[PDB]
Amino acid sequence: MFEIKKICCIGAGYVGGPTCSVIAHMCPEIRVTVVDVNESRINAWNSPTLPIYEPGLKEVVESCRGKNLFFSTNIDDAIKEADLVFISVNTPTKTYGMGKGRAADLKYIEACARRIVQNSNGYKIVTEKSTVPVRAAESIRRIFDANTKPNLNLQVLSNPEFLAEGTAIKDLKNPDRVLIGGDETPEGQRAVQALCAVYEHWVPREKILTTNTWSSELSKLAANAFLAQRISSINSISALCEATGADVEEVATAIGMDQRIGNKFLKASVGFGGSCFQKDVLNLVYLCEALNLPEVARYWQQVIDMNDYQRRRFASRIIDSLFNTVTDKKIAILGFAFKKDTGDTRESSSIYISKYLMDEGAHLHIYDPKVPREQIVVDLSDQVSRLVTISKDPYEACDGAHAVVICTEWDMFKELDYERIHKKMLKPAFIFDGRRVLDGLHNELQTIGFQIETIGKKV
Amino acid sequence: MFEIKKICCIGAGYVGGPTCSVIAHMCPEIRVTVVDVNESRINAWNSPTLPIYEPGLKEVVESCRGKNLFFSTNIDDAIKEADLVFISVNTPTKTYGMGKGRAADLKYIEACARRIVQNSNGYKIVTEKSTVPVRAAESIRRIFDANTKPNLNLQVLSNPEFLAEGTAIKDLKNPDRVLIGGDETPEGQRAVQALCAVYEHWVPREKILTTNTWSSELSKLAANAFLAQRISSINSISALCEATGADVEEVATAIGMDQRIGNKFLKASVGFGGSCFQKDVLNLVYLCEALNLPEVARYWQQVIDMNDYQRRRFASRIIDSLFNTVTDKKIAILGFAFKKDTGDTRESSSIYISKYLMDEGAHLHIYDPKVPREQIVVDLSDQVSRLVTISKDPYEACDGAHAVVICTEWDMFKELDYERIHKKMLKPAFIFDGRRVLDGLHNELQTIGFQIETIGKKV
Amino acid sequence: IAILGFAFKKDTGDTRESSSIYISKYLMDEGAHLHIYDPKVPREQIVVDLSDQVSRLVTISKDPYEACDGAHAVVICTEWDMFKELDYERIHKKMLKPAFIFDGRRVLDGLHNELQTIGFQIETIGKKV
Ligand SMILES: NC(=O)C1=CN([C@@H]2O[C@H](COP(=O)(O)OP(=O)(O)OC[C@H]3O[C@@H](n4cnc5c(N)ncnc54)[C@H](O)[C@@H]3O)[C@@H](O)[C@H]2O)C=CC1
Ligand SMILES: NC(=O)C1=CN([C@@H]2O[C@H](COP(=O)(O)OP(=O)(O)OC[C@H]3O[C@@H](n4cnc5c(N)ncnc54)[C@H](O)[C@@H]3O)[C@@H](O)[C@H]2O)C=CC1
Ligand SMILES: O=c1ccn([C@@H]2O[C@H](COP(=O)(O)OP(=O)(O)O[C@H]3OC[C@@H](O)[C@H](O)[C@H]3O)[C@@H](O)[C@H]2O)c(=O)[nH]1
Ligand SMILES: O=c1ccn([C@@H]2O[C@H](COP(=O)(O)OP(=O)(O)O[C@H]3OC[C@@H](O)[C@H](O)[C@H]3O)[C@@H](O)[C@H]2O)c(=O)[nH]1
Repeated sequence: MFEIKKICCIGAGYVGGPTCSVIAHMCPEIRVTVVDVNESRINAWNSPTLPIYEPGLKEVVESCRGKNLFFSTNIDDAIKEADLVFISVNTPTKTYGMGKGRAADLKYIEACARRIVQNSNGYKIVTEKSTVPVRAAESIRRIFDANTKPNLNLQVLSNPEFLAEGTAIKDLKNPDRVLIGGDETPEGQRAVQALCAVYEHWVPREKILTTNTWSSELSKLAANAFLAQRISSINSISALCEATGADVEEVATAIGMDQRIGNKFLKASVGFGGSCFQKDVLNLVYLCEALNLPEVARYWQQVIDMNDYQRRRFASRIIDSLFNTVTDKKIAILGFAFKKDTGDTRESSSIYISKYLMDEGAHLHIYDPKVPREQIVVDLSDQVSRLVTISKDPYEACDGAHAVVICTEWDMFKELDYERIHKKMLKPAFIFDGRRVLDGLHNELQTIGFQIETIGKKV
Repeated sequence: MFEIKKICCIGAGYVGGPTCSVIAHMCPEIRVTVVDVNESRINAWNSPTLPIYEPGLKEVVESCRGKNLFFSTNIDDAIKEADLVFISVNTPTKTYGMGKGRAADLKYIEACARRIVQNSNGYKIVTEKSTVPVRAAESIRRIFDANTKPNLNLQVLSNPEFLAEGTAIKDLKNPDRVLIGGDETPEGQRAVQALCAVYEHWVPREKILTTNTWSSELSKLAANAFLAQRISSINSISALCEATGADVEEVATAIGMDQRIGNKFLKASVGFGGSCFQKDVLNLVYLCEALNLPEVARYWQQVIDMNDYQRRRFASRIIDSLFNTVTDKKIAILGFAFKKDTGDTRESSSIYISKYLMDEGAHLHIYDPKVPREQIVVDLSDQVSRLVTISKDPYEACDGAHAVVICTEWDMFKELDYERIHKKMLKPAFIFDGRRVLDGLHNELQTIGFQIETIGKKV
Repeated sequence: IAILGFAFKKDTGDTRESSSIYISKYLMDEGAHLHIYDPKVPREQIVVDLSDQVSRLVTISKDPYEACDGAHAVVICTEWDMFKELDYERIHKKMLKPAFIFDGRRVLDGLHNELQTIGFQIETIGKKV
């Protein structure tokens, strides 16, 4: 019966932007307009310097911008003439009220739903696409159900996004699965079927899963948690390794070869970050508490607690090696993004390690090859003026530093000329490898004269 | 240049038996003698009725018993003339003292190590092969180090077993990996190398991992924990599903298609059993406490707690549907083994569900197509005489039963003639599917007139 | 396991609150077969002090050498001067290996190398580990 010719996506961020760019590149006969309230963000999408760093994104966007892909601040007209409307906005964590610091704030999703009613007539498909959807489908539906025009027929779908930042293009093109939730009604099926059509342009039919909206959202919450759990589990083992002279990377390989366990996501680290994982577990915990499932609640909470412990442990290892005093000591922080190949800092372990060292009065010199320097400044908030310097390049940061702390797995960090760094560092020269990037360069670094300490090997 | 011609394995159980049988079948030029103190177990190994049920085991044993595979009670002479000695004995959980209910008792491992010293001269390789090795290598080594003859040279290796009961043959032949731990010394490497040689007869060289003994044992502890954790995680989700009208199997598929998560071991169930998992986690927890890592300890403990909760919940679901009273009510228990395709009941969720129902005064009629009936009796201990009947076949068990409770995923349970059962059950007729075996037969069973309740779903 | 010394200090027969009672009970909860020697504590007192579980695990030794015969470890709880004197080569020959001495009183200070030469694994309060 129905074919999607015009698509509108509200929210031009790390989800909405790339996911739409790819849709446009795969569906040249579809008009894709991505809208936002943030003007300078949209402007940047239209510039040759994109607002987010993501490998292969400049290439995908340029290939079809001004053709079938558009970025505009004109939300109203895009919703008005669109067949499908994506909601890909952020649901920040509530800072006050019940759920403070824990439950997600649906205020922006709601604002979108309202603004869609006000600007729509006829048939439209409204699809919620977030990285961690929390009761989102249901809250849109209740706004639509109450603000009913005649001849207005709005279908609500859930379509969670599985992309991982830094590899968004690769992931969007060859996704592991696509998950679409819709109502179990005649009208619901037709809307689901229509969205599959979009995806079927480049995704195999048996890689597309269709279900009801709630089962869809729950799947994503759980999926995210399982992922987060693996990192926390291996990090836990990393503490055990340091305590008993084993090596987590080795133990990891051995764990990983069980085809029932899989060998991905066992890379122990200073702790997981990003806007997905921590927020997702917290919401799952909160949900369980509200449903009167305290046993489940406290089970998943452990993922967060382990992660917190992982960070705090690594921090006090640095503070220890410096004889529990770092007042007016130059420390280099290499890497601020929550992972490699992005500029995103949301929830980066870097932020936390940094703050711990700041509470010790360390003079921090921070370098990251892609994170905007204003962003580093915002993230560490006064006390910032006295202690923080954003370095132009890594060598400035390490010049006269007592210690070098690696927090993000940027490939460029294996490359640095380490003899040069050692010459101009204060002795004893410490490298703290929170990412396991300097594995294999181990002897060399000791030969040069480094005292070299890494996560999950030899406390 | 060393070559292993004679092998002796102390312990002829679910580990030692099958793992040696397969060694003999793959290495026809090696003499493999499996010894035990239990006489009627050895006798049964030599009979046409083997002491343990395991698919394909009869075929493997018969093909090379008397030719190169021997089962004998004569421990002393087997040790005396062997090049390699396996220790594959049980380490039961301490019932008293520090570690009560938690830490493993190394008493039998020690008895073996002593008995080996007393019966050995020259060069021998001693290899510890257990399903969950706890400080086993180290304890053997301290006995050998102190009881030193001249010309006696005993090498200690760790070689954890990854097989899963019910698929031991398939697993032993195509293992995911083989893990060997030996000392990082000239003498150590030679012994490790010698053991690889045995395995290289049928296992690709790049599927064999070599390391130090401790790193090896820790790997197995961790690996086992990760496995157990998946089951508990999905089980936790199953409670969430039941509370919100989603379906865990569906959710599971969606989680499972993430190639980073893998799709194995997401089969929600009434709770994991067997002699590996619970015992492994407890020892890991205990080890962490002792190493002053409480944060890690309490992280892994959650796996056990969730599992306990999973069982308790399912139990009181049955008691609930029967209006909180089961005094003098006939309930059929289908399945008693901890999993399908074995006779083993060690830690079977069936034991626990059964006891919960016994404390309610239920008359239980238990059927399992492979569990010896004496074993069921031992496992439920007096109160047994008054309440328990071991049924000859499933239909006896369901005759006049208020409810049928499925605890083990035996394939034969989908086959049963369910109209027949429903005719002779008291109404309302309840089926409780703790294994998800009756998925797909859902309407049929409702048509027939069953009230059908299953894990991860709601009525 | 051999327990040498049961009196709460040397040169008395008094056991009231002796650390020996406590060490012994901890080792009993582990199911150790205890052979207890004290040159001045009435045998009956030892029996009262460890209270059934006593019958199965406790033996009051006539002299120290009986106690250490076939023992895995020797535990010294009371600073009786006579304990420095014992013929330790004799004890080690008839102990199960590895032979442990646990010096809870610091009486074997100075005899340290000798005991290691003989082949003991020797651990004491306040040293090493
Ligand atoms: N914002 C936060 O602090 C957090 C958000 N999350 C979640 O994780 C996922 C990440 O999504 P991103 O694309 O990375 O977020 P984002 O913040 O990078 O991009 C969202 C864009 O939506 C725009 N927007 C918000 N409300 C709007 C409205 N009412 N009308 C028009 N535009 C609007 C914002 O201005 C922003 O440019 C989200 O889908 C959300 O589920 C999780 C934790 C924290
Ligand atoms: N038995 C229990 O209750 C528990 C055992 N475990 C663990 O499960 C793992 C799997 O091993 P299985 O083959 O399933 O156990 P098993 O008990 O089925 O086989 C071990 C065999 O070793 C024999 N044996 C024991 N001590 C011996 C000795 N000192 N000398 C000679 N023979 C001796 C026993 O007679 C027994 O038949 C074990 O390696 C152990 O780590 C964990 C928790 C509980
Ligand atoms: O093995 C690992 C993997 C990841 N991490 C760290 O944990 C964080 C997780 O980042 P991811 O690589 O999972 O990617 P993202 O956080 O950008 O996206 C993640 O949530 C959004 C979902 O769409 C993706 O399915 C999920 O992977 C990063 O800091 C990463 O470096 C580890 O410390 N160890
Ligand atoms: O999805 C699952 C998988 C497994 N399980 C349960 O977990 C228990 C053990 O299952 P397994 O397949 O692991 O059988 P085992 O316990 O004998 O083997 C396990 O322990 C020993 C190790 O060598 C093996 O690698 C490990 O699989 C059973 O109760 C099984 O039903 C689930 O409940 N759900």
